[PDB]
Amino acid sequence: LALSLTADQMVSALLDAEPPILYSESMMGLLTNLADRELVHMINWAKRVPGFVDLTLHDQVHLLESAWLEILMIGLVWRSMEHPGKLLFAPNLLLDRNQGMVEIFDMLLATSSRFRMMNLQGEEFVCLKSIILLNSGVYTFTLKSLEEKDHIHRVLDKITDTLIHLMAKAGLTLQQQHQRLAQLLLILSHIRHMSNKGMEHLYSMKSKNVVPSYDLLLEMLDAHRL
Amino acid sequence: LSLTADQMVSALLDAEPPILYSEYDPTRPFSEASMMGLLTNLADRELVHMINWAKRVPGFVDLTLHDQVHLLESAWLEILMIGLVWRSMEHPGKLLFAPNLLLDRNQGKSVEGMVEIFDMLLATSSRFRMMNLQGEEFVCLKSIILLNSGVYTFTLKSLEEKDHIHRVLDKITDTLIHLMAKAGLTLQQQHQRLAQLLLILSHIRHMSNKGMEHLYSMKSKVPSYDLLLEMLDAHRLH
Ligand SMILES: CNCCOc1ccc([C@@H]2c3ccc(O)cc3CC3(CC3)N2C(=O)c2ccccc2)cc1
Ligand SMILES: CNCCOc1ccc([C@@H]2c3ccc(O)cc3CC3(CC3)N2C(=O)c2ccccc2)cc1
Repeated sequence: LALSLTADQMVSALLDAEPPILYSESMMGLLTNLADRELVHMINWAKRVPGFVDLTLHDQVHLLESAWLEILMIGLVWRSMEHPGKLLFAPNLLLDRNQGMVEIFDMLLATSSRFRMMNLQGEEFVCLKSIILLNSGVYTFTLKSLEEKDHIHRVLDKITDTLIHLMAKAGLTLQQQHQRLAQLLLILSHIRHMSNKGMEHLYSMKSKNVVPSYDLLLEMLDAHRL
Repeated sequence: LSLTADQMVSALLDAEPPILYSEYDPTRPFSEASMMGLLTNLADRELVHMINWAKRVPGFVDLTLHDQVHLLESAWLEILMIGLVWRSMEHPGKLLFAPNLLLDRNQGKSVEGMVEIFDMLLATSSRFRMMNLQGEEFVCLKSIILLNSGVYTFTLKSLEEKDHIHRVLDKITDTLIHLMAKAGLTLQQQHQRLAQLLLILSHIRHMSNKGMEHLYSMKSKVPSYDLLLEMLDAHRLH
């Protein structure tokens, strides 16, 4: 029944689901602590993305495993759009590139500058986040699994429809619509690249719970009791 | 920037590199021990053609040589992989590295970390199959990889280059949409398919980063920036 929402309904649901902005509480201890607290809010947000909770819990966890760092990154880029040259990790934690860290830092700044140049809108941003959640694990998962992937692709199609709808209501021509859609989805591959480097770094720590476990994510999802 | 969509597709089709073979060296028969050497030599020969292909992607040679090399340094493995996936599309469960080098997953299990990447490639091939990806779409996607993968990791000249690259990417988008419009897809089907194709590029980037990790774990003597520049920096004496 999530696949029966109108585009306007999809947008409203996604705007209403947005997580709060957290505050920060060693720069790296601070950033780890912030990320760890944001994760919980991200899960609550994921559960409100239309179509997401129709998946099995097992598949919801896999999608969160694959997507969470990309989702933290795109949130950071969004918060940082109005702060050229700086990254707004939290309202009390604005860092510039002077504060292997600088490479990712510079890439995030470039992404934030690209969003600024494009005049990325909030309604577009929340569609892009939902695409990351559904797309980032869809290629790295039986009859049941195939049905799940099929559902994922149907939801992704509806989000594409919603993005085009937003662009059309903003007065873009059909050409500008498809050009903008393409520009936004190409940025997602850069966001994937940044996440890949950060995940490589986390795994290299060989430290039990630095990468959120399946069990931790599952606990956060707070499964029904029946 | 002046080309029509039809002329863009024709240029990209005309620029396509050939399908290369693995060596037929009777002194070097295929085995698990020789496999990496055969695959490295194949990749090395493909890279030479890839350089000459890139120079034929409309808009690419308008860039500085320095920026051309950066784009190739950032894209070459993705381009090698998407070509592999394309060659494998019609062979479920196999990777067609060359017509005489068709491997299955159990042959992948020879090396550490190789089967994981192998399965990601197979999944991409399966997705191409499900979408019934067309050759004209494939050549558009490969050019997008070339222009997009390095554009976010690059002065007034740099601003002009990035503007140019974004204009060329926009023309390839127009070209992809035109291919689907000519075929008869509805507008809704056109936007849905464009998005489906472009989302696959995130997966290809992911695979490229895993593959880079794997190649570096080989501890052999990856094309360097200096090496790619030597290859792209052609003279005009021919
Ligand atoms: C999950 N438990 C284990 C910790 O994983 C962590 C996850 C994220 C981060 C932060 C963080 C925090 C909040 C945010 O909203 C976004 C980010 C982004 C990020 C990865 C880019 N990061 C950094 O520090 C960073 C690194 C190098 C260059 C610039 C920034 C820290 C640790
Ligand atoms: C570039 N200079 C030095 C060469 O580095 C090389 C570049 C490419 C490869 C092959 C190769 C060859 C041709 C092709 O078209 C594609 C590929 C794909 C690939 C990169 C993923 N590869 C592997 O073996 C591999 C590994 C794990 C899983 C599956 C495949 C070997 C070495």
